[PDB]
Amino acid sequence: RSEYVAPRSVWEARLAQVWEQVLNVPQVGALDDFFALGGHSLRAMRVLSSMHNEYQVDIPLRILFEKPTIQELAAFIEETAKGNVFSIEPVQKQAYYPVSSAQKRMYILDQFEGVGISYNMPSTMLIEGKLERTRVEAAFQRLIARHESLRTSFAVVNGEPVQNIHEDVPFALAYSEVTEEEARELVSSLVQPFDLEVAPLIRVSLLKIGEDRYVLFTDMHHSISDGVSSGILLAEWVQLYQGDVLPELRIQYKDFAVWQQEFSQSAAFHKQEAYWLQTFADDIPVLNLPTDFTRPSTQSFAGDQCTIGAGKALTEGLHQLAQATGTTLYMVLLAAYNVLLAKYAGQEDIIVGTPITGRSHADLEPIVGMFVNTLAMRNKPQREKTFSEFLQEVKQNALDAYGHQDYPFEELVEKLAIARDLSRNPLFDTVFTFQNSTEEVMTLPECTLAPFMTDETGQHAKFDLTFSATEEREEMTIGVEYSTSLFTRETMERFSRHFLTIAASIVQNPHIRLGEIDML
Ligand code: NA
Repeated sequence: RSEYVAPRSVWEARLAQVWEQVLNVPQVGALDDFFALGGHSLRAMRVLSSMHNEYQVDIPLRILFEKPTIQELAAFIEETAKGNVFSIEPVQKQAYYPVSSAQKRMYILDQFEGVGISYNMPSTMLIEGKLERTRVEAAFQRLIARHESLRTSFAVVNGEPVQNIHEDVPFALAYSEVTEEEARELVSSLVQPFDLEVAPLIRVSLLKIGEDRYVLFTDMHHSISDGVSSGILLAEWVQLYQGDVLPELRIQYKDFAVWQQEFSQSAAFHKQEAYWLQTFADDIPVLNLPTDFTRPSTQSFAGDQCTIGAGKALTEGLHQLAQATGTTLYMVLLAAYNVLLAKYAGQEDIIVGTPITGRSHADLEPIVGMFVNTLAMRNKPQREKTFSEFLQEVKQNALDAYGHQDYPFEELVEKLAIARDLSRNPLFDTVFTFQNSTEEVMTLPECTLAPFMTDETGQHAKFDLTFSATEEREEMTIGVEYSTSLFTRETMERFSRHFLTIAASIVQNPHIRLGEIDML
């Protein structure tokens, strides 16, 4: 046995799963060698067959011999377009391009459902320093030229929303001089709907609030961006303002969108789908959290947030527990979150929404566009299970989920029919996320950048609650954004403390049985 390294990519996960089945060996990791694990020619051919059947990827036998470890063979698949239906390559020029599944839903909701400013992505930044307004504008103009998503409009062609990519588009920086307090009210009123027929779907206001003090207001439509894209846009704006040259983009959003449409007709897509249909084939559980107030008959989006630090000692213990069990910190926390919900809800079958970046290939990482996907993660925190074995179930289901991530959540919801309810969300009523901090000031040559308004969107709650773990450098912090119509601050602060008690207990003794975990 090689040292265990847990799968780090979608292809490492997919391959490892296949090797485990074919070889009948558990816990195959990135450094494991097929032939060291006991495979020979017969079972190598079975691995090739299995990857063809499950993923429509044709791996020559010669390559398995040449690249006998999970990490090498995964790298080969990532770098190979031939006989790989998952490969995203530059597409032939066309008058219009299909929208992605996520774009299609946003378009339809925006146009037929009347979704106001719900798909806006506003941000504000306090800039203290010299700052040249014309250079601000010029950097955005370059960004718009660079990123096709910022030159994309939408039209309906043959009954489908489609992407209309524009050569060049008009853009001007909106400049104003206001009081700081006036800026605070403006920043809210400046959030306004976008006409989806008109590129660019980004707008910028620069507000001079003093001498060397500015607020930069930026907004864009979620159909052409996401959280990761906003980070890219910010970083590249700062670089472009300094006059830096940015690296060329091999692949664009329309390439991904065309691929997704082609992929939808493949045997591989049917297998991606089949996993999810099987997973939710039986009785789909509805989370029964105790609420302080009666659940409204229509969904309420009013939200609030609370945050608490886990402490250095516990954060370190959780890291070591992940290390010790062959899991990620993400998995340990998700596992702990499932037991938290199980105890509050008095249930042993629970679905938690887990957002993923959707950027499962190197080429997708630098693209500005809508990639974020959600996986409905189902687990069964039964009282008799040890946390250790439950955590392994969470790991296994996570890896399986990541291996079948190329099925749009939009398709799953429609394909499963409905057990819907307007007072709650499809498949899951809570979301779990885990992040690694991010800088309060990244700075410019003559300026300093920082937040202006209280940041993020914690006042709006799409789900009953969203549980967020953030590794802040000196500790992991636990954030809960919750529906004001359902929970008091007191209840949610206690909910958070109970998570930390569960976390402490499982670090103390990972083999404790779920029912024996004294949460209080
Ligand atoms: Na697996």
